[PDB]
Amino acid sequence: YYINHETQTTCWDHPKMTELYQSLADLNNVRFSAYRTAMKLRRLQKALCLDLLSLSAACDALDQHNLKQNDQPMDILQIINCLTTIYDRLEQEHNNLVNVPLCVDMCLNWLLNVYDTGRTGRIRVLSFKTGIISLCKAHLEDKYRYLFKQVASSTGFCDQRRLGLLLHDSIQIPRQLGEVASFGGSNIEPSVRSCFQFANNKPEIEAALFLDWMRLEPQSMVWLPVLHRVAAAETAKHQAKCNICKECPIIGFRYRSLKHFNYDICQSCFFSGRVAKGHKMHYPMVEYCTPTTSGEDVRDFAKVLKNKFRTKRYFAKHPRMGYLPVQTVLE
Amino acid sequence: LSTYRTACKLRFVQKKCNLHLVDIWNVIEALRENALNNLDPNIELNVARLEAVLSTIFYQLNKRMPTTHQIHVEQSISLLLNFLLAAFDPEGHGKISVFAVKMALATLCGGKIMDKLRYIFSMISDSSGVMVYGRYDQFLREVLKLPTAVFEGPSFGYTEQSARSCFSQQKKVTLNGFLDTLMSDPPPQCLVWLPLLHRLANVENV
Ligand SMILES: [Zn+2]
Repeated sequence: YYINHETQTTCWDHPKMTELYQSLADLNNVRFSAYRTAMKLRRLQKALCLDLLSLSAACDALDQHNLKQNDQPMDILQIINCLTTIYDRLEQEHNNLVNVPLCVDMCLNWLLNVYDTGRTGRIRVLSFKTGIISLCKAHLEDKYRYLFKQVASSTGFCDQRRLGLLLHDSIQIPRQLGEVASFGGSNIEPSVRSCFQFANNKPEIEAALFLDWMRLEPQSMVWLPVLHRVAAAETAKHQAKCNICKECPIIGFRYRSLKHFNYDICQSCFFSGRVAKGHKMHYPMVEYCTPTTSGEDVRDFAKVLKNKFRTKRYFAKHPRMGYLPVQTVLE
Repeated sequence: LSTYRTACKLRFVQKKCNLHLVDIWNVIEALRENALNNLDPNIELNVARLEAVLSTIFYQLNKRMPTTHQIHVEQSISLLLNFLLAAFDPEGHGKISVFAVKMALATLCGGKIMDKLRYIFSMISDSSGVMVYGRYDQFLREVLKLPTAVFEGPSFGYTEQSARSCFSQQKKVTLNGFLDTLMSDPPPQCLVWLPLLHRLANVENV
């Protein structure tokens, strides 16, 4: 690695990953926390070109090398051979989009940076699979059923300690990028307390209970759905315009006002804060990823009309403090 | 005014070191990462541990800081370490107390004043949720020692009766009562100095 004596810092940044990290620092302009993180890992996922890796290939990779001892220490040699074989297979399938040496170096260096800050060349294989499957591009329900099955025993049961390990391994990623404090920091215990309060202090937690628990935007996990949501709104074209920068049409997200008529703003105009004189941005908004339908438009019209007669500032939120869960679209 | 001069000096120092840009949440996260939060406040630490904690805090602050304005991480870290050494160890012993470091971090961290007051009250509060009068006196003494480094110690000297001027010794200190005392117009010396420092920082920033 690299040693900086003047700052006394140990760095494992790949030069390509160094360029990626500089780009992330430049794109830090988003004032919002988890939206900025979602954009950042989207940049990283597109950069290391694993989005074209399928989930079934991930199952084949994990079950091919017989890696089922979750507590077994992992050495550099085994992971490099497995990862090289996987990217060689990907190049066999994606010859025009896969560079095996660069890809394996990027993946190994990424994992080394995130999970092995202790400079030991060893990391729990459970953390490895959780990270590589969180970065993996796939659907949603399959992801949760897979990681629950991975953590649960043959009976499909997961105790408090297991979910604590998963919580820690999950928050490891925001810790790498120095924004874990927004999701509550390294303290995973409050998440366990909330999950047990939901489950009325049940002795054990099953798959369906965990599904229902996370389907209500848990504070520490917001970076899983939002990420996918961003992945669902990178090629969406709306039939509208941005009232600030005169974009036509909006590509990507769409944001609609509620206490105004014929007001819409693009994603960049929203995160950056192009403050046009006359109207502020501290009012309730509505977020749209997919192109809208007529029913949604008329319902928004009705909501605006109803709000027009519910004035006098019943509820106000001037500071940001974290305004991530704007509104649910229910796909 | 001497209090006004001290508040202006503190605001200028915070602006130069960007201390107001670091929230207390980053501070507690760094302390948990360094395991100093679980450590006893009476346990001292070497200069290496404090330097590592400051460097980690600066690194996590800058990682989310846009490249639009590059920050001299090394120079800022050196200045912060020198200021902490001057405020906590005038004799240059090289050892920094955990309680003094925590109090200084809470004071210098920017964010909502109510949140900082609640955090300070929770830290002062014992396992039963009641603040300790001895803890309040120790905090006042540490604050007075810190104000001496800004060449304004006479206006904020170490007085044991100052806590008696804030709240009654025979009356329990609650979060609501502490917030009311701190936010009141006739605030005590420490509460007035905190509001004065906040006003000076707000004026300097805007
Ligand atoms: Zn726009």
